[PDB]
Amino acid sequence: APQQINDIVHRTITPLIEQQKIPGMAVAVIYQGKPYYFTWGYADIAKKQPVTQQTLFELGSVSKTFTGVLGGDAIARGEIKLSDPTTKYWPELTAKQWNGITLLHLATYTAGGLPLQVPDEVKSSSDLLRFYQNWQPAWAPGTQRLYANSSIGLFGALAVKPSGLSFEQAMQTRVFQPLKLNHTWINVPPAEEKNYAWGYREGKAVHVSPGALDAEAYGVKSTIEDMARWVQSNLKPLDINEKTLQQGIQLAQSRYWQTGDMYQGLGWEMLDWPAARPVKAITPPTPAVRASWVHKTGATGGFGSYVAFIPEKELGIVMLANKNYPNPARVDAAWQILNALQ
Repeated sequence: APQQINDIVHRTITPLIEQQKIPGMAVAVIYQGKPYYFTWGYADIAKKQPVTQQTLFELGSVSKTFTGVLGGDAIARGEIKLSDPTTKYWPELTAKQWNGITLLHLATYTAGGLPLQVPDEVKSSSDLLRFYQNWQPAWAPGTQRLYANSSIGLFGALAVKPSGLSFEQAMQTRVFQPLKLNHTWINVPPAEEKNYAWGYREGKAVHVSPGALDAEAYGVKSTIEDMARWVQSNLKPLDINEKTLQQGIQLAQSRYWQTGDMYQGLGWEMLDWPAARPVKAITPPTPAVRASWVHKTGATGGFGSYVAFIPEKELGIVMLANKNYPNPARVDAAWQILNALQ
């Protein structure tokens, strides 16, 4: 790799790994459309397995960018519309609070305060229906943003109903395969277990536990190579052959709401380049802006991830670690690296 990239990355990440006591890490920098990989440490401390370009990390909430793009693809296929009421896809949602709550609200966390997590008690299909029927919003839809897994998670489950495919099957078929993300999974197959890093929480090895709507909100596991590919796809959707996927990617980066300096897309969040929050509606949504800092932070009990890219510079970065460490430290490192190469 160019010495400039090699230098800025190592000088930035080595100290980071030291200060945060991160067991293992993988980083990919996309510079002018080409990826450069870097790895440090262990994927498995006890078995002394090193982190490699083939190691699988839990992406946590970064998984929402996939859900957002799959949703955008379904819109491009004409299978759903973001302006559609939630009940059009789940007739059983008869409780009055759902009137006026659309797929856009679910996808962008503006439904009126859906909770961050789906309760652990919710297992079956009926348990989930009950959870949403009994939920009482604190606000009218489209007025406040409250980041939530139960919100985008529902959007994901409903967005694939018309296709008749399960969520995982729709993701594999419409997103993973076409983009050649052959090492990205919702459920890690026994064949890939040798590459599945352990997460570490308080020194204990851990893997994300199963939960309702986990696939849609925080369940994708991927390698640094596939994530770099995911970033290249999102940097240049126009280079994607599948028409609906190309549009779906563009749709996920459109600006639907503004809260301060941040704009909410579908999964992705953006800021111009270079916690209940009231939001201003962008009417109509602004189509993906090239001069943006597009990003998403993610975590699980044992992992921490970050993705950020700047379309107009053909520049991007992906950071995957098997320790959930402070978001500001992630963003700080990412900014040092991209600013330097910017």
